[PDB]
Amino acid sequence: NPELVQAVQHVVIGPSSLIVHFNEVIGRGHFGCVYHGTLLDNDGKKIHCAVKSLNRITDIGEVSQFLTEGIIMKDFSHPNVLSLLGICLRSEGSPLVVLPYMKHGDLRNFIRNETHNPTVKDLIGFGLQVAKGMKYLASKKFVHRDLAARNCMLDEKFTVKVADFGLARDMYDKEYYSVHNKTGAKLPVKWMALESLQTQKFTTKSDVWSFGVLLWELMTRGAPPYPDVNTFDITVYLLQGRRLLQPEYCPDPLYEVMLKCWHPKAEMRPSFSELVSRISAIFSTF
Ligand SMILES: Cc1ccc(Cl)c2c1NC(=O)/C2=N\NC(=O)[C@@H](C)c1ccc(O)cc1
Repeated sequence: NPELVQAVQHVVIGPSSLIVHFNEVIGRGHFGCVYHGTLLDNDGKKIHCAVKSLNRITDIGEVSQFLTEGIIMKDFSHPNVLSLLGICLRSEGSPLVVLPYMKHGDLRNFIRNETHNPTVKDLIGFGLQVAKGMKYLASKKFVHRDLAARNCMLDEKFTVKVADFGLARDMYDKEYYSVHNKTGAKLPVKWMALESLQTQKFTTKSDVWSFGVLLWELMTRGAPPYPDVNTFDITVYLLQGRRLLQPEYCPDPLYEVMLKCWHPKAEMRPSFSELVSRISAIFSTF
């Protein structure tokens, strides 16, 4: 599709401007791995970046669909949303997606790291950053569909970026994706809103549900949600009105925010704008 080529054409990176270190794997996805790279800017300067391979996507129809769904991220710009540096097209291999290097890695491993020992205040602050990132995406009518602590990254300044979307979308920790759902594909069922598990539909309001789970992850420092609930049972567990329990170090007002995020009626759940307001107030009491 020439319209797609055109869009891709806006962000193309020449092969001679990119050095990929294929022996330095940052992470592994289903479409390909992420590698350390260096991008040479027009000024000739060296920029450390992350290079996402899509080489496991060999079918031209699949490559086209993936690029089509993801290319819009080139129009996004917000401090709490992962940006796209560009796309390297080549004679052999699927396109390479080039992104800013995130020096501190994914949020979940960061808070699980026992030497870090983030405080309640630190954790709420990260959650606030995610809420602002999602408020921006939501304002662009963009539904993430896989929001979770594992899928947010931290840059050198400890700014949290919502990642794993658009051209950067993949499954980066397979342990938390199950085919026990209506679509039969690997999905993050324990982050999914009840109505998404039932109807297979995703909206900004189901992103709000996932954000609620992400908040729970933050306050438990990266504990796995519903560890004693089988993937077979997650739908009925929720239908019964049951929810994740309040974390020991989660303040009562923040747990109320979580519960609001998991209201059975999607329209009754807060917007991300509301969430930024409420969480900001809570944060500032610290
Ligand atoms: C749990 C986990 C393990 C490994 C990897 Cl690679 C990732 C996650 N979770 C992610 O979201 C993710 N990667 N997500 C991304 O957007 C990719 C494109 C990316 C990776 C490293 C960068 O410095 C910059 C961007």
